[PDB]
Amino acid sequence: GELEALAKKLKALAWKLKALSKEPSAQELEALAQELEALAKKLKALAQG
Amino acid sequence: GELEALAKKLKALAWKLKALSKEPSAQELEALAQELEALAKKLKALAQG
Repeated sequence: GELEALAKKLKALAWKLKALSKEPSAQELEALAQELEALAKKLKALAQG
Repeated sequence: GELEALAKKLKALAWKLKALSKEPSAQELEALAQELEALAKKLKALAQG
């Protein structure tokens, strides 16, 4: 369900980070970092719900 | 480098979440949520560094 969709976004983000590791800079990294934090907040809400 | 190692942990976490979506419960989910937050904090530090 919604967790299946979130696992997809997390697999997409791991791929962003694999690419980022060959083309790094602060902006993109702190960008992906905040993407993970948003997904973690959604997961937390599903845990509470 | 260290970013290559982190991309590996993120691909591992996406796999945890894919499995979790068929066997969910609050503990494990809030567990994985805090795992993402720790990885995001490491990424942020690399961005700053």
